[PDB]
Amino acid sequence: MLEQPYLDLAKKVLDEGHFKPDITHTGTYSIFGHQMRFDLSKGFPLLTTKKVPFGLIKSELLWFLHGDTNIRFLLQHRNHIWDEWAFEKWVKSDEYHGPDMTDFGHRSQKDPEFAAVYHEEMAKFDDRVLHDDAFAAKYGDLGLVYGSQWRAWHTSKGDTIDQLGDVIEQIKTHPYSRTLIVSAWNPEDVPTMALPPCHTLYQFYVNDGKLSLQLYQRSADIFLGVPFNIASYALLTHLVAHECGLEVGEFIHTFGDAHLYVNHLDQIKEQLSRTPRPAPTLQLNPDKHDIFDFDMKDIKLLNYDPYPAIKAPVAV
Amino acid sequence: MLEQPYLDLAKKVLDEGHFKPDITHTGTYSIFGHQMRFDLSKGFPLLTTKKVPFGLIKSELLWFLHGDTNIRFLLQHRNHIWDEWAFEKWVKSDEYHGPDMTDFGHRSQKDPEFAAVYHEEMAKFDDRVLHDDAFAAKYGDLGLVYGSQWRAWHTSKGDTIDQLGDVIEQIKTHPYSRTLIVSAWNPEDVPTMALPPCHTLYQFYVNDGKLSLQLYQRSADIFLGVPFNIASYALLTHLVAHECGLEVGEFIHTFGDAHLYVNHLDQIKEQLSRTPRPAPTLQLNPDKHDIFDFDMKDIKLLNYDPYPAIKAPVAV
Ligand SMILES: O=c1ccn([C@H]2C[C@H](O)[C@@H](COP(=O)(O)O)O2)c(=O)[nH]1
Ligand SMILES: O=c1ccn([C@H]2C[C@H](O)[C@@H](COP(=O)(O)O)O2)c(=O)[nH]1
Ligand SMILES: [K+]
Ligand SMILES: [K+]
Repeated sequence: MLEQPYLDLAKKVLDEGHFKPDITHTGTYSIFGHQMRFDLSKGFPLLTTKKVPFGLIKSELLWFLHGDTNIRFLLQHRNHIWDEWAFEKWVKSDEYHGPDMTDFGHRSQKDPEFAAVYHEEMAKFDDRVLHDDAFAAKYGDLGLVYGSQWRAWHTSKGDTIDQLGDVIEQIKTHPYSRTLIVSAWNPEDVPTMALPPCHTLYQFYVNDGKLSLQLYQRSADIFLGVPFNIASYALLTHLVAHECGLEVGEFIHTFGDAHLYVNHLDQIKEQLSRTPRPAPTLQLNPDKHDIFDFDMKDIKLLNYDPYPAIKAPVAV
Repeated sequence: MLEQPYLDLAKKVLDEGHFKPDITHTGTYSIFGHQMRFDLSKGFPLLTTKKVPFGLIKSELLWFLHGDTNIRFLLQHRNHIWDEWAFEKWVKSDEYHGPDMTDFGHRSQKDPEFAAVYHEEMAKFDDRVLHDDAFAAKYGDLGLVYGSQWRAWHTSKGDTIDQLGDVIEQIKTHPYSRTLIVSAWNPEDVPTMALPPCHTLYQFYVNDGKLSLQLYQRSADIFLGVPFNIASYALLTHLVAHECGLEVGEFIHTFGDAHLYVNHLDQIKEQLSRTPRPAPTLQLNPDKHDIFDFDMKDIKLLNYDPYPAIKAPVAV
């Protein structure tokens, strides 16, 4: 089965990952240096042993594609993946007139009462971003995110580089180029960033008219993050291949530090007892080919019949 | 004694059940409309007048709980309860290259030679499911079983409903809800199903911090099926109450057509001559509370000292 590589990764970490403590000491078992590969000709690698909200990866990807870095687009599609990073700034500012909200993501978990005040301040925030263009342009704009790194890489000459756009062009004119790389790691920004890019860089490759992609991920949460990550870049490979008129190749996922948070031990073990089902099939709108102008309705997934969703504590 | 209700049921059917013929005419004595109730505060209702393999009900329940519908999990725990339903499809297919196997469950009993060929084809099948992920995903998946009905009820909108999960949530937030019901009867599937759900539906109820459960069973084999059925739902009541932090209430078993196969007449009479012993006590792992991630070791039974096991012909 297609998802086997991910299940194998889980096993290896379980019985070979060594205990390493991270910033918050949730605790992790980890390995360093790993590579899985998925053949997109067999099916889309969306985990079947656990339901994964594809809508969330579809809108988040489009968000990056448009070179957007403003939360508003996400909220318009009910995608609250990036909220806390934006909300963080709204709290740590001059106009914020409310409860402390300091260490919210942590205090909430350790307090069923704070989880409510925080839940509301967040709700109000999301609303203001959704209707106050000025508030949106100020607290909704994340600035340095994948959308701007991929498509608005700032140069020392005050200009902007559309890395993705250019590479898709180089794919069409120079298919056998060994320099078809998009990077999200900028040394001058990384040391100030709240969250330096996890998905450091990716390289495209063409052969026999098939397009493959390799992704180097410097850090990965195996239980929570990876299932989203696999689908995201498997989707990109399909889209970029749609625009370039190529047939799908392989998705190679390379890992630096792949870890399993000690608090997700039983959820993963449970998932492992599950037997994979046949993979779903993706279907991209044939009439539209400018992937930059793609919409939610343009990407269609089929025959995805997963197991129940597993609930786990987002380590922090 | 706790199990008395079951013994009373046996008596009533013996001297009041009327002869009704079923599909295969094994023959049955039956009544329609019956209700027994067990107070789980007195002990776990596992029959003592006849040894019942608790391991089988424990793994079969967990199987449902995980929303699993693939035989493989069962075999991994030596549970061959669901085999024949899966094996049936393996035989009635295109890849099957072996003996007829038609009407196997019947021909076997009427032929000590077929019971051997069938016994082997079955053995090979169980092995392939245990090691061939592709074979497992194809012939091991039962599809419409309690695991998927309870936790993956398919909607007309191509989505899935986690009935159990949602109800456990409603129990925690709305304890006095009169709509805490999980149903396994879907009118659009029932007419095609090989075996429409026996355990039609069950309702939870909270009062005085105690959780009770009522189970409506449309059909029940009194000698063979019922002892397994009582324990199964008495176990569920304990688990769901463990997650919800409630104390145990009662298990109410409601029957539609409760029958005794004419071929089990002497085995039940024999069992009736037996005097019940004190009921065993259940003990759930205190550290783990997410019943969906429970394991065989998490559920412990104590002081179960039954009489010898009674052997009877599984009517077919
Ligand atoms: O889509 C994502 C985003 C993040 N991470 C995880 C990796 C780490 O668990 C944490 C980031 O920690 P640092 O590497 O920044 O220290 O988030 C993923 O696996 N997938
Ligand atoms: O755990 C179970 C499963 C099935 N049955 C019995 C009820 C009937 O004897 C037979 C099903 O017959 P129908 O109701 O489908 O016709 O299996 C039980 O009592 N307990
Ligand atoms: K770089
Ligand atoms: K129903």
